[PDB]
This record gives sequence, structure tokens and C-alpha cells, in this order.
Amino acid sequence: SVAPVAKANALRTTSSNSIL
Amino acid sequence: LKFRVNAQCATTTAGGYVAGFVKDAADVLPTGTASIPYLMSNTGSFTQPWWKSTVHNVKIPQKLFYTEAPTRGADAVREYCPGQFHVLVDSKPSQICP
Amino acid sequence: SSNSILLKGCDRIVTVVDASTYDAGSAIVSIPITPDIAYRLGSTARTFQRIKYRSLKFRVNAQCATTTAGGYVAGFVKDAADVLPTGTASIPYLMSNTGSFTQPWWKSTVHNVKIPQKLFYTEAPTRGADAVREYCPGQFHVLVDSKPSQICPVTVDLEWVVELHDATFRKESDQTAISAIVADHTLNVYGLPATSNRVGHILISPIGQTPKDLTPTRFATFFGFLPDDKFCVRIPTPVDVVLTGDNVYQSVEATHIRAYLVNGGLGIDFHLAAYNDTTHTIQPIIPTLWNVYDVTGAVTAPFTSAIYDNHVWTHKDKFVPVSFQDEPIPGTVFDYLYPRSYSLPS
Amino acid sequence: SNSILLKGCDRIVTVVDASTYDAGSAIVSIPITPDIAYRLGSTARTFQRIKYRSLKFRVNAQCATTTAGGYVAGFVKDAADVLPTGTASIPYLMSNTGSFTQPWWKSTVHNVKIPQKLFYTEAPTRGADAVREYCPGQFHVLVDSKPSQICPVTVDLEWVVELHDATFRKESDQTAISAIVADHTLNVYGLPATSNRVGHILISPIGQTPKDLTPTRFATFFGFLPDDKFCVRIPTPVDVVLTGDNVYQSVEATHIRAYLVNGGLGIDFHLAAYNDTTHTIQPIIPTLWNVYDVTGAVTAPFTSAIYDNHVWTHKDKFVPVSFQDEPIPGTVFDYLYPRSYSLPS
Amino acid sequence: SVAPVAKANALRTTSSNSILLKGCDRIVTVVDASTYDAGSAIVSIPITPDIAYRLGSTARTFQRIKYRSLKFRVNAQCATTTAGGYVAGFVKDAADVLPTGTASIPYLMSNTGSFTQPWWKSTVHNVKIPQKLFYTEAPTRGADAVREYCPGQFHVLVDSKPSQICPVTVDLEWVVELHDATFRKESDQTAISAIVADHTLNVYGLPATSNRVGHILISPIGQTPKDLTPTRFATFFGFLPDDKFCVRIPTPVDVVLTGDNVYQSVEATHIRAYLVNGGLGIDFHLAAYNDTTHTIQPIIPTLWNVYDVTGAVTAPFTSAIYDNHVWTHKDKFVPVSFQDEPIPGTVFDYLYPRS
Amino acid sequence: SNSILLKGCDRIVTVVDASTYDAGSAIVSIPITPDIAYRLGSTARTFQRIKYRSLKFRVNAQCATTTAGGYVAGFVKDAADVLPTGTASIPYLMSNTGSFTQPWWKSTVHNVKIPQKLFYTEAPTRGADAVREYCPGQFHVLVDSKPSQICPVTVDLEWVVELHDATFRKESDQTAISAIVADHTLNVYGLPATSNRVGHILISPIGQTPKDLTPTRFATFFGFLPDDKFCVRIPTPVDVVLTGDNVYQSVEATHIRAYLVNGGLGIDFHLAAYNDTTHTIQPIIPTLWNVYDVTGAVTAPFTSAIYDNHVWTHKDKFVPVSFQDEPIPGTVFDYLYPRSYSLPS
Amino acid sequence: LKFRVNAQCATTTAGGYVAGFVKDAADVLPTGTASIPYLMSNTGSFTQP
Ligand SMILES: [Ca+2]
Ligand SMILES: [Ca+2]
Ligand SMILES: [Ca+2]
Ligand SMILES: [Ca+2]
Ligand SMILES: [Ca+2]
Repeated sequence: SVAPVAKANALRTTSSNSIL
Repeated sequence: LKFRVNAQCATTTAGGYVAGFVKDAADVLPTGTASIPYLMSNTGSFTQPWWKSTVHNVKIPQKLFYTEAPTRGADAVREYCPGQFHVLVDSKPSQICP
Repeated sequence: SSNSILLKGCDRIVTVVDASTYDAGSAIVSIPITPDIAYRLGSTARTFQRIKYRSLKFRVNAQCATTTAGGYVAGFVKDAADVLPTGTASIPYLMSNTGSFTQPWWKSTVHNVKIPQKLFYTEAPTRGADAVREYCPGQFHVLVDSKPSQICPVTVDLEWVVELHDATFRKESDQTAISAIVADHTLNVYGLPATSNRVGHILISPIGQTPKDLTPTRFATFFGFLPDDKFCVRIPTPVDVVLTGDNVYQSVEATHIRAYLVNGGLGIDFHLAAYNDTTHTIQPIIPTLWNVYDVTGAVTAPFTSAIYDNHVWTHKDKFVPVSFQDEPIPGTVFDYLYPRSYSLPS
Repeated sequence: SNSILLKGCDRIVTVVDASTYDAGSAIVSIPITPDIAYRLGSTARTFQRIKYRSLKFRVNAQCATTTAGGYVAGFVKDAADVLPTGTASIPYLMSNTGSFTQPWWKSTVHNVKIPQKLFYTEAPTRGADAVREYCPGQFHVLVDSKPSQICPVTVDLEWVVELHDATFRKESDQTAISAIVADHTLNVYGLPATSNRVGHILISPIGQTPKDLTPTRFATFFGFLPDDKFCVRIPTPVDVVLTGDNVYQSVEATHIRAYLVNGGLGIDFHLAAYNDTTHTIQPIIPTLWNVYDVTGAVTAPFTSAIYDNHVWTHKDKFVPVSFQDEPIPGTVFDYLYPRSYSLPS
Repeated sequence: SVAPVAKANALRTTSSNSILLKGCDRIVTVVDASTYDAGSAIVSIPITPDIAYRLGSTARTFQRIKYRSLKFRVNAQCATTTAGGYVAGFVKDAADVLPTGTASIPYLMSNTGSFTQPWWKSTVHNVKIPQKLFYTEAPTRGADAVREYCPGQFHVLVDSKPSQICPVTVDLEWVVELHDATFRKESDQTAISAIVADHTLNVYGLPATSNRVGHILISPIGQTPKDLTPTRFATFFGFLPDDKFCVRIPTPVDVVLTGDNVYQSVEATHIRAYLVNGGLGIDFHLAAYNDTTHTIQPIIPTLWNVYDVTGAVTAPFTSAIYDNHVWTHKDKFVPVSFQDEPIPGTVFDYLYPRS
Repeated sequence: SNSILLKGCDRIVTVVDASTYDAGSAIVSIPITPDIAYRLGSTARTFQRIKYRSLKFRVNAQCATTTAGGYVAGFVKDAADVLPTGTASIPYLMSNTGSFTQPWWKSTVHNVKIPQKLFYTEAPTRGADAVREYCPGQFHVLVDSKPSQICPVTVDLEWVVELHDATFRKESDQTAISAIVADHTLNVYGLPATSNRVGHILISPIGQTPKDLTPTRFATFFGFLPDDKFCVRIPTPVDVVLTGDNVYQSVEATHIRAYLVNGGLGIDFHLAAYNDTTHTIQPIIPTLWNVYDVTGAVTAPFTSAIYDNHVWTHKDKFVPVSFQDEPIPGTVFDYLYPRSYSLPS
Repeated sequence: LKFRVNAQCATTTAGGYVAGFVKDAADVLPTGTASIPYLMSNTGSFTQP
């Protein structure tokens, strides 16, 4: 295993739902 | 519930963090550097270097909680809270880590 | 069934260490495997007699920066009683042991130890001699191969799985033993000059020759915790004291160092001491305050002067805290009354 | 090939009247080694190691259902473990896997699954006392609540073992002997120097004043009658200082020994040690203590002496040895200095 | 291809194998048993890899051993004109200590394989110890549990005192399994006792006006004690002393230093060898660790230094009184450095060639 | 039947900082004999001959990719061959069949196919030094280009061998010891005859004037502290001539020995040889040198003496022996005269 | 190779010897004081009056 300059916070798009 | 701990720093930054979830509202982590190994004995329990960001899913008991604390009568804390989430500083970051 | 379980869990075996402050070859982790090493494991293991370690996985969390050069050697020596050489030469010794490896300070690993499927006792034997081999499958180590340039925080966790067998409950009737936290100085007693006020008193003598009394913030820096007028300790080797008065003479082994109130109780100092048969308790051996029986049964304090033998104590010496009447003090009681900085292991 | 399989059965504890024990005290707490059963012992003394195939304890109490109270029994499977010595022993013992409670009128039999390990048959005479190697654990019978009337209790052991590695050893190396009564002590005083009473062993009833140790009292303290050649190794040595003209010498009193006085009519007891001159334990009376000078000649230059005060309780264990410091065996001791025959121990 | 901050040395866990060895070594050699009386044990060595050169060398590289076969060969060089005999045998318990000897013979004889023989005949013993897995070293930390690292001890008792010079030798022909690979430190030299039972070492302190009154002397149990010439030391111990011979005493001897207005008692814990007259001779004296010099020194009043409360060093002692003591062939002296460190075997062997 | 198959692994070289080596110099050049690995050594000392089934060298360098430069490693399969000792070593070594080059930040493992011959396990103590019989060749790690920053380097050896023919031998017969520094020398002068300084060993920093050899300097030259009984066999004997009234004698100085001066406060170092009179190595001071005459009587007839000038460099190998000329073992020497613990050698 | 060591010394002679074969032409033994246990480690070696 190799060490990077940096690892980036896992890209996660906030997702919601519509309600009644 | 999934907690996203982000730390936007380079692998040059030494040290790490410890995170996890205590599944009782009443419980109270010992307030020293001793908090860490206590928290670590709880079932969810990450340690990562400051440069490594995580996501932590937390299986929560499928009980119904009240949504607010009691304004009347006694403060039975376990009825409205499923427990605390913690992120502790194992070892101080060697440089600015946000 | 009962009388037998299978238990899994992950706990913290050892809390943070900065390897950047450790001489090459020294161990930053040197831990004998016993159930009490892990919070959850130790608690449940108390409720059984024998244990079998099915899997032990050491999670070594090395969080040194990816630039910081150098590495660590870590292994598991398979004998509780063995002891690595205090030197840089420990490392090639340890490398020779099975399952050993190096890895740079930034690289954490999860090393799996393969433990003999023998049943061990779960606790140190309360009766008899401390055969460490009976209850400990071995020691887990982490040595500093190449001392880190910069800060280098390192920790260890354990993934364990064990069988617990034969169900009892232990008191637990455990007791502590202290030694000095720091090694840059010693504490000692003096018998010369006979005239002095601090004769038989305990003093701290640094590398800097001159002895000095215990502030006791001085005591604090030697033992790692604060004193208390109820502090008493058993000495590894007794110290001869010679009481003498008007046509009377007695010899006494100073078996204890005790704290005692000084000049109207708003002060504390430390003196040599032994169990007094009259008082049925541990008192500081002071001529006028030392009482004794005579043939008739009467008690008297005829001693006017005393001659204490010189003696020094080091980091190496093992003290053991005991309530007056040398009654051993439980581990949790001592840790409360006399709290040291929280570390793991203890 | 040498090894054997021995069945048998043997009284472990002889009858006792439980109505005299307090609540919390044990009528039995006994580490299982072969030497407790007669038959088992006498054969296993001719073998080095042992496996306990089977153990069944028979607790008998021959009393009527009129007798109130009960007992608690069980087996702790670790030689090292030590039941808390209060009334607290009971609930601790009860948390162990075998754990009866019965009324005093109900007798039982208790089988004990023992780990199938090989134990040594004797404790180590050399090196450290790693107790777990020769004992699989203790058997206990505790007095939950004192019997309301005379209830006599016994314990038999049905046993089956395997024996291996052929040797032979004697019933004992040595014996240890403690006091029978607990409201007394033995004392040495040296404090009033001029007294002719210093150095001699005395009996103090803890409240009362101490008095000279006479055979009739000795009896009530130790459970047997002393004699001309009673001698004992004390557990902690006592310091002694002898002096004369141009002469001083420190001597550790390592024994209490009997010696005879006023022609041999009576006998008294004195601190004592081995005299390199005579190669015998002697009573350390300054005029009578002999030493070598550098030329090898023997003198007795001492005239004064200072004994350090010391005390001994029912907790102290004295070991009988002959003069010459040869520790005297159990069988032999019991023969020379007989006490009441109880069995356990 | 991309360049990292760093690449980590390929993780490789050292892996070894367990072996089965055969071999043989001289296990013990004695000279002149003759002085030893009936029941004395001229040989009783507890079996451990340490004892044999060759075994001990390999066993050093393993944590755990299993002695599948031990075969002992007892010889005695005593000519066929020597009367008397011996019993030899193996006791399968590291802890057992024999009766006194007078009666040890019939005990040893009850242990299987044990044989009785005249001095001028040899015996051979095939001992087996299957299915038992020992450590290869006495525990460093913790209590010394003899049974963990030792399968028994091998004895040779004098049955009838030999009439003439009767040196004895035991040779072991072993075959073992070794497991769990480690590497240990060299073996520290073990306790030493006399090679002769008709002599004692002695310290007399009594005639205080005497020149040699803290010294160690050798008394032929018959007559008056003599000074310890190196040649005598050798006849008693088996080797020649040197100027840094220091050895730990079995039980400490009390000593009392003194001068006007100054008193101090000193637990004498060693016998040092010091230099006698202007660095050409050598004598032996009671000794103790000196906190002033951080070394074990002979307890001579005028040369014994101590700290005082100020921290300063002073030599205020003018007279001194030594309690008498006696050492015998039955006593165990542990060779140590002037720092009370046990010296490793090979170093001892080099400083102290036997004979 | 005696023979075995041993697996293991062992540190060959302990960590070093490559950033301090020059280009062309080797951080390792090491002839493979069992005595370098601890585990391997300690077992193969109990066997006469050996086959190397497997050898894998692990070169570790725990540094960041920021560190410039690289290393070259490989194995020369002949014990006799000798890499040219310049920066030229590198391209020579590279022509051998195994031959890595890597940047300092890249650690490797190098397997080495070794001829399946049986080697002796030790060098010959008798007869000629036919080196090819006990060594299959040297392993080298050379500094191509000096590391731009601290790069710590180690070498482990994964090994698998067969061992045959059962014997036993000690870690060493003797040891050889050279200088630690290279900008100095040791000197003997006899040239200004009248000087009280002749014959004694001195330290000259090659440019500076020579000065008396004192413990503190001795330390910086040899890497350890001398003492009362430091003695050494020199590689080339030095001639010495003693004279008196009707008396002359030539004596080869075969040792440098320490002796003590001015009461024993300090110590100095002198040419020395074995004295047949006293059976000990002695410092060859005319008044103190004793000899036999034909009648067997011992005299010390010498009053003058002439020492021949000699020089010693960091290239000279001194061998420690006790007086009596018994060469002292490595383990023992290291114990008596401790230096910094490095591993290879 | 089969070696037969005899010694004419009569049964009244005390002392003994060790005999054995070292499978290396180059080995030289310890000094003797300690050669005995070395020689004894080489297989086939026997100690005898
Ligand atoms: Ca609400
Ligand atoms: Ca237990
Ligand atoms: Ca036994
Ligand atoms: Ca070991
Ligand atoms: Ca060879």
C-alpha cells in the first residue's frame, strides 16, 4: 500500500424525499 | 443514521480521531483522555488518521422516542434520546485539520 | 449451556504513545496478554476460571505522518515470562520470533496472532506463587526500529474471541504495587549526621547531589501521584533501626515508609516505619513516640535517640501500598485515592 | 506402563458437631491433594503425577428434621483461588458451578467434574510454590446458618484416579503447628534488661499480663504436652545481641527451644539458634553460648545479652525440628507429641 | 504511473519451523568424590537445555521443548582397586529434593531405571518423557516454577564412600522436539559450590584485635583455619580466582561499622576478592554493594564510604565487628559482577578454566 | 539422520542512516556464513556442514519519495571474488546476475538461487584458508547516489537450510579489532634513545605531532575504553634489543599491552612479549625483563633497550588475548570491552 | 571407518579419557581443559576409564 498527498472525503450528495 | 466525519487535510497531518455511538442516553463517557478507550469498547468504533474522512452507519434500536425532553415531571432522558455520538481527539493534529 | 461460553469483542489494549520520544530499540508497547487487559474481556473473564484464546488480532494504529521517516518492528513473543533485551539489539531478537515484521510509522497494520489452543487460567493466582506462565500465553510487542523525527502517535486495539470455561466469581481481591514514574532521580534515608533533624526521614536526591524534603509536589513527580497523610507503603527490603535510651536498647526493622502529620497537622512528611505491637498499627519509628512492652505487660516509651541505616531506593524498587496494619489496598481503591495520569495499560 | 487406575473411598473429614460452628465459618475447606485420603494417599505417594477421573463427596449429617439451619457446599476449580473469609464466603462459593444448599437433616452426594489434566501429587519442595500444578481446587462445606441442635457431620470421598511416573516419598517432609486457642499469645520480652525473665517464651492472654510458659499452659496453647527436647523453627527470626569484655556479637534467634532448669525438675522455653561450635540448636544464654575465634579455639566470652521483643499469634506456624535442625516428620511428630485425632489435616 | 508520498516495505511476517534434534553432551564432570560420605549426592543436576553445550545452543532459538528420550551414561575413573559404590537414577519431578542421603539411596532406588553399582562399574539409564511440553528457560519475570522448564533431575548418590580417587562423569544422549521460535540471551553462569566435602569456608570476627578478622578462611574440618591462597581456593572451588572474582552469599552476614559518634550496620551480601599488599597479591573478604561507589566493595571500615544528609561522602568508620559464619560444600554461591549482575556463562568459563 | 531442515528469518544488518554514506561505498558487503544470523548461527554452530536451500534478502528503506538517489544490490556467487573498492564497485556488482537498482524510498526483497553444494559452516582453523568451502558468496548493498535526506536502511534475511554432521563450536575462537577513526595512527618510536617516551604506544593524528595514548583517546581510536588488563597481539612483530654488562638479547615485541603507572592512578601502553620466566606477556622494560641463564637461574641483567619505530593504521587488525596469550572470545570481549551495538559483524 | 582404542594401563590405574571423531579436518579443539565436552558433542564420542 501507498500513501497519497491526500484522500478526499467520499463524495455524497445529500438526498431527501417529498412528503404528504 | 449515518454520520459523515470529514477532515479536509493532507496526509502530512499526524494524529487521529476516534468516533462511535453509545446506545444509551443516560450513559456518560468519562471526561478525561480515558474517554477514548471507553468509547472504543462500544460496538461502533472507528479510529482513523486525521487525513482519512469516514462515514459511520449506526444501527439504532427500533423504539419510538419522544422528540422533545419532558417539560413536566422528571427528566427520564432515555425516552427521547437513543444515545450520543462522539468524535474524540485521540492525538492532536500536527497541523490545521478542519 | 452454562459453565462455558464463546465471547467476541474489540477493546483498546493500549492508549496513545509518542514514539518520537523513545530511544531506538525501546518498546512502545510491551503487553502480556491476560483477560483483564481489555475492559469487556476482563469483566466477563472474572466470571470464569479458564480461558482459551481462539483468535487474537492486534490492531496497531500507527498515525505518524506519511513524510516522517523510520519504522517499527512488532511481534508476539510466545512466553509470558521472557523479557526482551533493553537495547537496540532487542529488535533483531524480536524479528527472529515468528510472525514478526517491520512497517513504516505511518502504516497501521492488523496483525493476527496464532495462539496455542491451551486453556489458561483467567487470573493471577491469589494463593501460591505467581507462575505467570499459567495464565498468560505471551507478550505482544512494538519496538522503535528507527526513532521518528517528528510526532508519532501510536495505539493498539484488540479484536478478540475466546472460550471461557468453569464458572466462578472472583472478589476481585486484587492489589497494586507502585514504583517510581521517573528515573532521573532516587529517594533515600540517611543515618548521618546523628545530630540532624532529617534522620530517618525520606528525601528525594536527584542526579544533583543534594537531598531535599518532599514538597510533596516533589513526591508527585517521583511516583506520579499526590500524597495523603493516610499514605503508607511496604518496602522491598527492611532497614535496620536502633532505638536506645536510658539503659535500654532495641533493634527494629523498618518495614514501611509512612506519611505522617508534621508540626500541628497542617504539614506532611515521610518517615521509616514498622508495625508497633503495642499500638497494633504502623507508626513512624521515632524514639519518643515508639512504645514497647516490658516483662510485666506495661507499655513505655523509654527511647531517646535512634540510629537509622542509610538506604536508597530507585525506579527499580517495587513499593506496595497498604493501609495501616499493612492491610493490602484494592486496585480500584488506590486508583481513586491516589490517581495517576490515565494510561493504558497500567 | 508403570501407571495404574485406582478406585477407592475414604473419610476426608471425621465427625464434628456443626452446632458449635458460627454462621459463615466452614466445617470444611480442603484443597484436593492425594495426601488427604488414607488409601489414596498411601498409593499415590508412590507416583509422581495424577489424574482425577472421578470425585464424589458425601456430606452426611445424621440429625432429625427438628434441626434448623442449613449448609452450603461446592467446589472451586482453581487451587490459587481463596474464598473470602467472612460470612461472605457462602454467596461467593454459591456462584461456583457445583453449589448445593440443604437443610442440616438432608445428607448429600456431590459429583465434581474435574479438568482432565495431570497434576503432580505433591507440592514442590524446590523452586516456587506454583500451587495450580498439584491441586485441582478446594472442596468446601460452609455453615449457612448454625444448626439448632447437635448435628454431627462427616465427609467421605468416593474417588477414582490414574497414577503415573513411579517414585516414592514420605508422609511428610516436615509439619507446621499453630496454636489451638486464639485468645492468647506467646511473647518474648527483653525490655527490662535486668530481669531474669528476658528471652524466655511466655504466655499472655491478650488482655491479662504475660506469665511463664509452663507445660500445663503449653498444652492449652498448642494442644499437646511439651518435653525435654521440644524444638521449633520460628517463622520470623528475632535479633539478639551478646556482649563481653572486648567482645560483641549479633545472633539471630531462629528457634524456640525447650531446656531444663533447677536440676531437671521443670523445663522452660527460650529463644534459640544453631551453635556452630556444638552443631546443635542452643538457648542463647550469654554465659552458655560458645564461638570460634580466628585461631579456631572455642571461647564463651559473653556475659550480657539483649533480646528484642516479639509476639506470636494463633496465626503463626511453628515447624518442629530436632536439634541439629532436622525437621521432624508428621507421622513421627504425632507419635512423639500426640494431639486429639481429627482427620482433615 | 503516479508517485506517492511513500511506499511501504512489503509486509512479511518472519516464519520458522519446529525441529526434532538428536545429540549428546557432557552433562557433568566431577573429581574425587572420595571426601563425600554415604548419602551425599555428588551429582544432582536438574535437566534443562542450559546444561548441555550443543542442546543449549539450539534450544536457545526456541521457546518450547519436548524431551522424547534421555539416555544417561555414568562413568567413574576410580580404578578397580577402589571400594564402595553408588546409586544413580532419574527423578521425574523437577521439584523433588531427596532425603538426606543417609536414606536417599532407597528413595532414589524406588524411581524407575535406578541402578546400584560399584564405583569401578558404569550405569546407563534410558528415560522417557512423552507428551509433555516444557519451556526452554526459567521464567525471567514471575515466580520460578521449576516444573514448567524442567522434566526431572538426575542424581548420583554415594552409596559407600569410595576408598580412593574417584572422579565421576555423566554424559547425556538426548533427542528432543523444539518449537515456537525465539532467540534468547546467553545463559548466566549458575550457582557454584565446593568440589570437596572435607573443608569449610569461614569468617570469624571474634578476636577484634586480629589482622585477618573479616576475611574468608578455609578450615579443614579437622584443624585450625588457614588463609585463602589461590591454590587453596582452587582445591576447594575447582578453579583459580582472579582480582575481580565476586560471588553472592547464600545468607547475608551482619557487620557493624563504627567510630566515635558514628554507627552503622551493614548486611554483608558477597564475598569479593580484593588486592592484598600494593597490588601484587589477592585476598577474600565479606562485601556489600556500596551506594557511594555503585559497586560491591569489601567492608573495611577505613575504606567504607557513606553519604550523609547533605549528600556528601565521608569515611568516618575506624573499627568494625563481623559476625562469625561458616560455609560448606552444601552452600550455593552465585557468581556476579561488582554490580551484582550475573555474569554470562561463556565469560565465566573464560575467566575460570576448571582445574 | 542427525541432519535437519531449519527455516527462520533474521536481521542481518541493523538500521543505519544511508544519508551519511558516500556514493560508491557499501552499506553492506557481507560474506554469507551462518554466523551472521542469530537464530541460524546458534543452531548451525552445532553442525559441521550446511546447504542453503533458500535465501531472500529484505532491503528496507523507510523514507519518503522526497529522498533522491538510489541503491544497488546483488549477490556475487564466489567467496573468493572481491568487488573493486571504489565507486566502480557498482557497475561490477551490476554485471552479476541478480542486480536490483531502486530509489531509496523503494524497499525490496531479493531471492538468490544458491548453488546446491554443501559448505562447511565455519572457516578452517587449521591449514590454509580455502574460503570457497564455507561461503557461497557475498551479498552487497551499495550506495549508487547518496540519499538526499535521512533514509534509514536495514537488511533481513529469510533463510532455509539443511544442516549435517553434528559437532559443537563457540561463537568465536578470537576476535579481530581495528580502529574506528581513520585520521589517526598508533605509533612506537625508539629513535631519540634518551627519551622516557620510547617503546610506549602513542596516538598521532596523521598531520599533528604524536601524543601519549590516554584512555579518553584510546576510546576515540578503538571505540571502547581500555583497562588494567588490555592486551593485544599485533599483526607484525616489532624488533627490540636489550643490553647490559656482558649481556645482549634480541626480543620480538609481539603484543601491545597495558600496564599501570605512578601507583596505579593512570595506565599506559607498551610493546610487549611473552616472558618465558613468568609465563605471561610483559611490557619489555629492560630493568623488568627476566631471563634464564644456562643454569636455570633467573636474572634481570638488562639496563638499556632499543625499540624499532613502527606505525599502525585503521587498516591494522589487532587481536585481543589475555596475558598467557589465550585469545579472548568475541562474546567475552564484547562483555569486557563494550562498543556500540551494530549488527553486521 | 572403525576405530579401536585400547590402553595397556592396568586396572589399578585411575583416571579416564574421551575418544571421538571430528568430521572436519580443519577443527582444532578447545584447549583440553574444555575440549572434553566439545569432543563429546561430536557423534560417536565416548567417555571411558
Ligand atoms: Ca413533546
Ligand atoms: Ca481462577
Ligand atoms: Ca513429587
Ligand atoms: Ca523461554
Ligand atoms: Ca567446523
